[PDB]
Amino acid sequence: ELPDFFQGKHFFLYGEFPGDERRKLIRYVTAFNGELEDYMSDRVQFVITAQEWDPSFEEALMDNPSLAFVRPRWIYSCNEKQKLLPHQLYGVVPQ
Amino acid sequence: ELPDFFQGKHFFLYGEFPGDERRKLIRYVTAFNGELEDYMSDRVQFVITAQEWDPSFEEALMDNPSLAFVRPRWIYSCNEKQKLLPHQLYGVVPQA
Repeated sequence: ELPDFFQGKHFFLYGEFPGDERRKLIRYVTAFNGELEDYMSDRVQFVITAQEWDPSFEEALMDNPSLAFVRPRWIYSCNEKQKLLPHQLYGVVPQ
Repeated sequence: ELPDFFQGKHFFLYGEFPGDERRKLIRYVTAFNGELEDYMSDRVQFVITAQEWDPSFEEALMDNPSLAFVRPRWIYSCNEKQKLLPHQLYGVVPQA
């Protein structure tokens, strides 16, 4: 049956995604009981982005210290393993 | 009085640091009421490293999901600003 290891986690897909990769990311997050937000807020816990570190990311953190910025490969890898993998292995950082 | 914005936070300095950087990192963590762990454990919350991502980091995460891996510049920057800055601004991730 369908796994739900994303349960209780709020996602926000940020920026541009090629093709319909946004559609497939929405599907995997939804399938595993994650919750997608239409707008960025303090209720967001994971920002999924294919773009590199944005000056706005630091602004979002000043109100949401627990916020995590992760690559789309985290969602895929969680699907490959059918298991919640650490977001730290796919994080986005200012370099 | 001494500031204590590192209070309740457990650090672990991983790997080699050049010269005496390890001692000054220990100094700033200790001065601001942080606590160093001599070895990795469930108690560790922040792994400070200047080197590449280690294969052991992943195994530490499977028992400790909240683990954060940060660069030494985070310790300096919090000293420069005299305030706890977000670790995400100096985070470390696997490469290549």
